[PDB]
Amino acid sequence: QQYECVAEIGEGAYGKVFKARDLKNGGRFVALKRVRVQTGGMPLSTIREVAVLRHLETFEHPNVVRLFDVCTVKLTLVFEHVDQDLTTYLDKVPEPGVPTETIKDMMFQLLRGLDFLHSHRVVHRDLKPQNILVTSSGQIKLADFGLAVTLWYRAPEVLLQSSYATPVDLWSVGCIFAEMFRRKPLFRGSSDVDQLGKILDVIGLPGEEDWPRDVALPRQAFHSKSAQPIEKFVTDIDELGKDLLLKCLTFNPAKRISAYSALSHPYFQ
Ligand SMILES: CCN1CC2(C1)CN(c1ccc(Nc3ncc(F)c(-c4cnn5c4[C@H](C)CCCC5)n3)nc1)C2
Repeated sequence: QQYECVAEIGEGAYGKVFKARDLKNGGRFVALKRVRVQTGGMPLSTIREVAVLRHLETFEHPNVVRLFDVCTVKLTLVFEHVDQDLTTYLDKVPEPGVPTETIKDMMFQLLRGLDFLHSHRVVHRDLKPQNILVTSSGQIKLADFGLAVTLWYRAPEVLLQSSYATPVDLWSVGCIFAEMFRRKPLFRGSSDVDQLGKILDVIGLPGEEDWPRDVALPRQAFHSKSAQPIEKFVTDIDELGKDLLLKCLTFNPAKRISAYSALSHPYFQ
């Protein structure tokens, strides 16, 4: 065999990720993701999703994890190995937290890799610090995308089950943006209705025209009254970071800022 697994990195709905030894490339560390596929025979939606992943590899974007090899048997993906994710970085950073300019750089690399995905019509749909990898040199690399439970980073339209477009990932970016300063999740709910309730306690109840129609939860189901200043939960944030954070934490996904427009925000000057 060409690879040799040495440890398990994690398992879940994505599959099972292993830390492996690239026996034919000098023994470098790699990440093997095995995923079973119900053959009949392989589903066309899975074959098409792999072609998009190899096409996205041709660009070799620095803010997405590298795809080295693809093997078949039921489906093994060989990615470059990153030593830690975002949670491990936030847990190990000394006091009083992440440097202010380090947050700006990591948020910029996050938006670059996300804009690269949205430019090719790819929605991450599950952006969270657990799948945001931090290179030993400090680079941000996105992982676990393109292949089809914490609700703390779900967009309001996902909790309401209405729309699932690219603004879904920008809401998660806002939740991660606040967690940069807080080093603890901003909206930490225990259910679908609980997560949406703690969201509306901060950003306030949106207008009746902003609430999606033909959803189970109506606007009257929540009495969250008014909004609160964001600097109460996210201390040490500046004016430019506050304006960018609020444009990501917009209820209406149509009024939410895009990853492309977020790259040109005055916060990155
Ligand atoms: C406290 C103990 N916990 C175990 C853990 C902290 C070690 N900490 C971690 C994460 C990623 C990697 N390294 C890596 N390198 C390349 C990759 F491509 C991937 C990858 C690809 N897909 N996914 C992953 C990860 C398992 C993240 C979850 C989404 C699924 N991971 N090492 C360590 C998770």
